[PDB]
Amino acid sequence: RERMGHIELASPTAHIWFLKSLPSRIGLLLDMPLRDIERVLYFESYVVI
Amino acid sequence: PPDLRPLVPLDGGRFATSDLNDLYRRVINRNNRLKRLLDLAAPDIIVRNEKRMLQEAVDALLDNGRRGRAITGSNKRPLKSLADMIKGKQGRFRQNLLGKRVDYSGRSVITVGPYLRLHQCGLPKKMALELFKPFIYGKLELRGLATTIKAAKKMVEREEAVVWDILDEVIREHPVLLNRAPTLHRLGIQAFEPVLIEGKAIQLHPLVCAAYNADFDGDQMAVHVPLTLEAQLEARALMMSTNNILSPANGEPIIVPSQDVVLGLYYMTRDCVNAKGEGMVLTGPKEAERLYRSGLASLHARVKVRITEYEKDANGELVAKTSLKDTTVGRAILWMIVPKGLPYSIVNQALGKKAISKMLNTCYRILGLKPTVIFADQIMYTGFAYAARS
Amino acid sequence: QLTMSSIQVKNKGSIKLSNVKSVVNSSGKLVITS
Amino acid sequence: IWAAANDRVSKAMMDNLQTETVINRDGQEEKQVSFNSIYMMADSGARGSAAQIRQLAGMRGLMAKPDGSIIETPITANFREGLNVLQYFISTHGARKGLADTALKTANSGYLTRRLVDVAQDLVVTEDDCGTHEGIMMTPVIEGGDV
Amino acid sequence: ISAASFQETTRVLTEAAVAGKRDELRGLKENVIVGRLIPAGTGYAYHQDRMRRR
Amino acid sequence: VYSYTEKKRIRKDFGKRPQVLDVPYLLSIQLDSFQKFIEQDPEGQYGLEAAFRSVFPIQSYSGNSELQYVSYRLGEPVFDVQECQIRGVTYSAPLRVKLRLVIYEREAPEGTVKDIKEQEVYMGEIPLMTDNGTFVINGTERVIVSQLHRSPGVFFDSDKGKTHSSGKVLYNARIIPYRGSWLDFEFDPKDNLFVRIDRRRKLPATIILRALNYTTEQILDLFFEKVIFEIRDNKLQMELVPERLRGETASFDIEANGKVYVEKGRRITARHIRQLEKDDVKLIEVPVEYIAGKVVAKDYIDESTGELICAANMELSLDLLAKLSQSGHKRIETLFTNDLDHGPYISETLRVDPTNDRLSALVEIYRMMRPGEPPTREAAESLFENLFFSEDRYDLSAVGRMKFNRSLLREEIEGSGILSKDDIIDVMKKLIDIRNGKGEVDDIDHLGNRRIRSVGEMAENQFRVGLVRVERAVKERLSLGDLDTLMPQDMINAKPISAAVKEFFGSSQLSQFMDQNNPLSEITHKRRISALGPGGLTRERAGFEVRDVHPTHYGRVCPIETPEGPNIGLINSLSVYAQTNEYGFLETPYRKVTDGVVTDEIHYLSAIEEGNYVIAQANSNLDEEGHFVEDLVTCRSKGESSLFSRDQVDYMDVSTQQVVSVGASLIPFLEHDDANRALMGANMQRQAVPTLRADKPLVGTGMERAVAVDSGVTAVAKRGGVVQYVDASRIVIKVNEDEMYPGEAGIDIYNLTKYTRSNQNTCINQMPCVSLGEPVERGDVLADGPSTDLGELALGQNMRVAFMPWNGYNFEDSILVSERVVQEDRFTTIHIQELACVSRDTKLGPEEITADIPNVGEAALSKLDESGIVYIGAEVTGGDILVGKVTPKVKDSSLRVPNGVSGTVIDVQVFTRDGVEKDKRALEIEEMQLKQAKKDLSEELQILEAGLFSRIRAVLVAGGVEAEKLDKLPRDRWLELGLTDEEKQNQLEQLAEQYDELKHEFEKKLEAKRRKITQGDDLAPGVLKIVKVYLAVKRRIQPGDKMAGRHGNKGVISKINPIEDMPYDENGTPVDIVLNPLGVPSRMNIGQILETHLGMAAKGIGDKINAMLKQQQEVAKLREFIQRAYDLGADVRQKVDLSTFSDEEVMRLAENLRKGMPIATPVFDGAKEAEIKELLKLGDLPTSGQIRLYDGRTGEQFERPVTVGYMYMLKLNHLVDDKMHARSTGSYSLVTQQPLGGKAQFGGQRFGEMEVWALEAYGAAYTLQEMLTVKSDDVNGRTKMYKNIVDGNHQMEPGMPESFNVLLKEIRSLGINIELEDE
DNA sequence: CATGACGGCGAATACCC
RNA sequence: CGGAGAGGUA
DNA sequence: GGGTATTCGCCGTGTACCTCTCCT
Ligand SMILES: [Mg+2]
Repeated sequence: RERMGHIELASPTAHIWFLKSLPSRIGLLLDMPLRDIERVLYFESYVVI
Repeated sequence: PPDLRPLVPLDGGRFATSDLNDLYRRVINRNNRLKRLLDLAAPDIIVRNEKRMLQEAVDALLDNGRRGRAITGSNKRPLKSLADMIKGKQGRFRQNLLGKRVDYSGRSVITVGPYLRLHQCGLPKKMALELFKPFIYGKLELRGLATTIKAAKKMVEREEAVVWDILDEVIREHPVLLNRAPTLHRLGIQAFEPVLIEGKAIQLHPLVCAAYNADFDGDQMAVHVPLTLEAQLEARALMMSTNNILSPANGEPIIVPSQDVVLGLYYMTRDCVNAKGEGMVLTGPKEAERLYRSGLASLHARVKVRITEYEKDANGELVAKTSLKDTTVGRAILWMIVPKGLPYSIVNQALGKKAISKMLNTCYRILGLKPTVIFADQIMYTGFAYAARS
Repeated sequence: QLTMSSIQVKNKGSIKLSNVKSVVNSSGKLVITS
Repeated sequence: IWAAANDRVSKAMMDNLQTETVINRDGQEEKQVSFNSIYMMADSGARGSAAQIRQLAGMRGLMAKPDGSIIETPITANFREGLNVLQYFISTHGARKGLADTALKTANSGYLTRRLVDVAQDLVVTEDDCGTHEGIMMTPVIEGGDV
Repeated sequence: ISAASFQETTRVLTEAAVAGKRDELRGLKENVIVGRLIPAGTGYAYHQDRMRRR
Repeated sequence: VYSYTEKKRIRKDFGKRPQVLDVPYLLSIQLDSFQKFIEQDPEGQYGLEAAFRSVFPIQSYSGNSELQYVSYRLGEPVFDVQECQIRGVTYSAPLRVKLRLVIYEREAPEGTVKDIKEQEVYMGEIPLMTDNGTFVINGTERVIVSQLHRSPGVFFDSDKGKTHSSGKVLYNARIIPYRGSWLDFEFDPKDNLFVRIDRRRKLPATIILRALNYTTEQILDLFFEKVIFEIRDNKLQMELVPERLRGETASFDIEANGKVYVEKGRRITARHIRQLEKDDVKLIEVPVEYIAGKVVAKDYIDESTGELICAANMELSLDLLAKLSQSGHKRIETLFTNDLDHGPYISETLRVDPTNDRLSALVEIYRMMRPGEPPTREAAESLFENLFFSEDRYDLSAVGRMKFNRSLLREEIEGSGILSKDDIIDVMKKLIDIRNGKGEVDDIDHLGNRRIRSVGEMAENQFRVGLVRVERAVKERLSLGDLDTLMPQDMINAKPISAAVKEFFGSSQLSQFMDQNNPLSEITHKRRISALGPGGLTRERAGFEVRDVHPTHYGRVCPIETPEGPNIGLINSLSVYAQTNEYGFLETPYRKVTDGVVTDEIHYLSAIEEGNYVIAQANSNLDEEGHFVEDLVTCRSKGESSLFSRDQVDYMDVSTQQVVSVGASLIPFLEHDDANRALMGANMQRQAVPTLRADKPLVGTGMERAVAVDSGVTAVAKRGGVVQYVDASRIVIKVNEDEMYPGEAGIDIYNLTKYTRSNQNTCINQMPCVSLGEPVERGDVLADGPSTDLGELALGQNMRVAFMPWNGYNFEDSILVSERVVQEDRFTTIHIQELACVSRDTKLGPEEITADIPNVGEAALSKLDESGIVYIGAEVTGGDILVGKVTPKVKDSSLRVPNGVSGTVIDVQVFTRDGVEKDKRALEIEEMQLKQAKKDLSEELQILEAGLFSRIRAVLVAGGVEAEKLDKLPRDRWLELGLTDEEKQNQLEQLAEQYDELKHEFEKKLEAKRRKITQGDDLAPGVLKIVKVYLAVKRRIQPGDKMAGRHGNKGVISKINPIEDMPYDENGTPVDIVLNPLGVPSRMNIGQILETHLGMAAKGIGDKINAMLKQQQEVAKLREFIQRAYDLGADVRQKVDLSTFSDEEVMRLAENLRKGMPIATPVFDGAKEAEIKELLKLGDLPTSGQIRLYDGRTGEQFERPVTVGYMYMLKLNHLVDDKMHARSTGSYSLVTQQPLGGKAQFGGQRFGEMEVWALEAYGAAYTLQEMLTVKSDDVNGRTKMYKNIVDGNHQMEPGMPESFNVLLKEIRSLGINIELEDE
């Protein structure tokens, strides 16, 4: 009950707390609208990195 | 860690839904399938679909339902995620940190104990035997009546007379905390000296009932045992009912008599126009009590009584003044329980709830806590007795 | 325990006024301009 | 009109209930405070009020619809005489309203108490005297004629 | 800790994690949660010692 | 006239109003609802037949193959109710449905069938309702509570402001189908109609109209009236009807026959309009700029250019109108528009409306229904067709269509189940004209808008859900399966239907564990109506208005009986005479008043129709001819009460108990009790525990007999006859000759339930109330049930009670109880608990049940048998072993008696898995069961044989008398001897044929019964053996137990006073219970006082009769006194003539009355105070009801008279034995090491947030710390604290609580770094 | 799938320059 | 021995 | 380019205790 594990992720995944908990931390930091980041995050749009 | 998300067995051979391991299972499955569809390579559309559903699995595991629909288990009930572990009424903070279940605790239906003193409660001896059990074990080994823990446990289970003597010795001056839900203010928990009683119900002192907002139509109270010396002394010095006569909200007394006591004092202090024994002249309250008990004078008879009252001077000593008072037999009888230092006029009237509360407040302001507690107990006893006699 | 055109003095005493401006009146009875 | 009638009935009932007549030692008939049991219970303050006694022995009076409007015809009966079906059904509106009010307001009261406890949980008396010369000016609370 | 235990645990914890907030065990709720003596009443003097030694 | 059984004990009735309508069968709702469900309905309107016809036939995607339903039948249940309860299985019948598989010819003209397969298919088990309206699910008795839900149809509502700005009311309409999507229309703050399908994003309403293939011109025609501007040469003269111009100011000098009537600047009034009755001016010139604020209503084009000049719903501007006029257009369409009653909401919505044709509207609707999924024309058309226009996906029920048409003032009740274009258009029109101040919104809480679904309807709905789940699979099995020679059973799978039905009957919110404390609790549970459940409300969210007593609740819903707390106003009780109509709406009966005469014709009126009549109150005096004696009777008209003349009156209430429920109707002097305390008393009557001896209430209402009979807890004579045999377990009735059918023995056997536990572990015991040879009539009570006394509901005991304070022992509702009450076992109750010992398979080996248990002495195993199972009748106490079980590790897993549960073993049951060697205890139990079953098929056979022998004797001495052959020739020879037939034995050939059939019935099923007894009953997987032990305990009354009357007067016993200490009267008789007077005034439950007085009077009568019984007085004197007692009253309806009684009947009645004469006082037609004082005089008791009491302790007189009488007290199921609990240490939870919760788990008390706040307010820091750490999840701290306490060292060493570590780990798991710092 | 809760508040959206 | 539903007491 | 009014999604909604069934 004290030892934790880890899960290696094949792809980077966005933490839900820092995205949807208003105000969006990713949205505020990148100055993008939440809808835009969501479309990109849930695979509806592209971002010109 | 897995021991923080265990599997509860049902019907011996099978497990229910842990509701948290399922989300971990989904995340692991989706991650592995994504990684494998990244090795063999695939059309980018299905790769992106797998990446998206891995994202959905992770964001459901962290906070299920925050974005999109809430993933549902075997029943229609939403899955309870990691964020749900720590938030809300059932979350970790409010359910296990700000409040928790405790040992050395019990609960039972409360009944009235009209014979109790203000600092005492009536506690079932079975309940006390269960509650104070480690103390019983310690004392049994202390006089060598049980060599080992097992022998003491068997002795307590048999309920031998010597075990009841141990129980008598342990709780002599060890207070217990009585609580009634809801605990709206601090007087909802008070400390009392337990008195072993044969029944299964807890006996509560009448005067503290208003503090608990408690009555005897089905109410139940919880009892807790302060373990350490510091807790016992906090119970005696801070939470004991004798220290809680005043209200912290407004400073008014909160042990004020009500119902039967108020009715008894009012009836005994009422006067009648042609009551038996009217016009008598009495040497004092004792003669009034003798006349009432022998049936030679009515309780409401208007008489003249020699009353000796006491008043604090500037130095603070009690100067005595003796004079003939035009009063009733009942008022003279009630005067006997009044502590020295109060004017006789405080009882020389029909005494209602307001008047009785003013009497208690005056006693507290003039004479302090101890005379006030004694006077409150005497008032309760007298009120019950004369309400019964009325 | 919780739920859910003129002024006439009723007692005997002097009357004081604060934040007041007094001026001439037609009937001699003061009108408040403050 | 019905409120005035209720007041008259209440006054008559209380005047008849609060006094009894007694013969003096001189054979004269004298008035005194009544020894009626219910009057003693109310007067002592042990249990009951004038309003409840009025329902017991006067008239229950005007009732209100669930929307809050007062029903035109009051309950002229009292609990000693006994209500009829219509009067009892009318009174059930207020009884249900009060019970539901209590049941639903207890939660709001608990929520307010929790919020107050949190906002004030950390405040503790930590000093004997900070020496400040400021303060609030206390005066009696005055609203119209009464203080 | 107090704000998270009160309401809006997700938002409060997001604020604290992003800001990197440091919480002094100074109030009653904080010491109750970590099972320490409260800085009031009989424990008050205790915390005073804990302050003076530090 | 009274029957012989009624003569036993006649309750004196003080009721004065004649009874016109009998109280109906109190369980009619449940039985009728389920009967509708299961019985064959040829019409197919309702039930399983309707559920099949609504889904069948199922057709393939191609349609080449199909299934046709023919019929259904319900088979015989495998087990009856008792075996289902014993074995823990559902009492259900197999559903067997006749199906037909139609394969159609290929390359045929049309629908020709090549082959049809006729088969019978099993579609699962349908749980069956028992005789008393219950269900047996998994062996547990459950009640399906009826649900009060919004009726299907159209409902118009508004939010009175309180949404936006100030005072802006937004009207809306909701079409609620019984099945399908919900169609809503609403007004925005900008007065634009918007449409919402299924609470989705709001769209402009016009889209729906476009989706219905309505163009802009058609829409404007539908929702506006065309105004014309008919230009001849110039000046823009305008044709009008006068009624149009009323309401608004005059824009021009209106002219009448060439003479101006009103000039500009003067608003047109009513007199202005009425002056045009003889002034029929049609063409009126108007200013050109007046057209500026107008809207063109049609699409126009120039004659031949092909350039559309304008379209519909366009503002008409000066340039637009002028260049229109230069094109030669004679007239221009316009929309009539006002500001208060003809608002242009449709036109403005058209403006907002982004769609422009049917395709655009369909695409928009599909987009809204399917967010983010690409739209197709065919897909959009199919979705819109399926939304409201397909029978499979949308269904307005019959009640839905009825309510829909009624709300729209359509005179056709019957209609289709799907919406049409006219329906939607009419709904929009009514919403618009409600906005225009022409209609009124509907009342959501009105009982004409809320209907009742019961067990049958909900079972049918769940069955239909399962059936469509089968349909999805069978359609693809028929389409994509290359089927040949296959039978319809192959396609049908009963798993989804069975799953749905079991889910409904075991896990639904309305499938509730039956409250079985007493018969009243069963009746109330079977009669509750719940606003919760699927499609209803939630108790956390329900507001004040839905919880209130609505005026339409009168006579339909009890305004008194409702739960306290969160469920208040959401759970209701059906009224006594209330019933549902064919549409499920609650209706109540009324007497028709014709020509001022109150007739006996009874009409059941629903809430809607009741408000259209003037209905007289029940408390209205009539005469022998039925006319109202008074001239201004109180009546209810439209939800309000006032006074009317008798000719105005249309109806009258049938009874004074019409408004109350059964529990409220059981409260004597209910009209003298405050409604809150009446609610409490009605609720607590259901919590009364049946006592050792059932005791009738001295003061009742007359409803006790109805409750006792209708509850089904008693044995009621099916047919009349004479008691041929009787014993504590069985009654055998010899049926009268006029009630026997041809060829039967005429014997009725009633086997009584003996000492079986209820759902609340109370004792259910039936004991006979008839003697040997007694004559019985149909409907007579043969055996009393729990809490039943001679067929009368007997919830408690009659207690001599004094209202006086006794030294603080009755303080704050406390109750002082005399020790004589304890000695006489007045409130001693039997409680039966079931303990289960399960021997399973573990990884190591099977669990063994045996008497060989390690680490226990032989004394601890003396009560076990050789098998290791406790003997029947053994007296056991806490810790004693009932079933010895060893689990291999062996470890001691034996089932032990719970602590302080000392009781008697009264039953042991053994269930053994197939293939498992049953133990010798199981062998002997099986042998006992076999012997009892053989007796059942013989003793019943012997008694029926006796009845047949009596019948044959009676027939044979009728025309075929042969005295010699009765004794010289035995029975068997008659059956077969070879002789010529005649009238003597031809009739015997039909009556002894049934005798031979009992030779073919009882013996034939003997093998089946043996097979059932010896079969290894199926158990849970891994369960080797189950041993159920039943422990029966006598709970005696003690301090801490909860007592209550019927008036809300509840309390807890504080002391068991010795008899010599209790108050006593001048005759030395002590009282039983002392109650505080102070709880009467503020509570205002005055009935308990009156009952007390009446109770005394009742006892007084008995005290006289008993005296005459001890002095052995003549039957004449007892006749005189009892007649005087029954004749007392102010014109009571009851008439008892003792002259009709025989001397033996009078003596029996006097014997039954010697403990006090029962009194019936109906709830609003009860005994008056003067009648009570008269009865007190008859018993030589004071009229005041107050007597001189003496103090037992001292003998001294109490200074004032004390109200002494008899109150009917109940012991509630809140015993202090079940509630007292304590724990020092014990088990702990897994995730958090805090103690477990609950007495059953030996858990610790929760020290919640508010307790912590109290400790902080005290400053008790160390007490709080020890509660948080060493009394809790501080494992090391708690272990050290225990060791220190054992060592006499009361000092704690607190550490970190484990739950804080759990919180830290959980926050880590969220990818957040939270840690403690250095120091 | 459920379609009977609602008030308060801050971020985002739209309208109006 | 965790969750869900139902009911109940204060 | 800027301010303000409206819309939409999230947050919260009393404590303590007792009984039953059902749940990969
Ligand atoms: Mg209470």
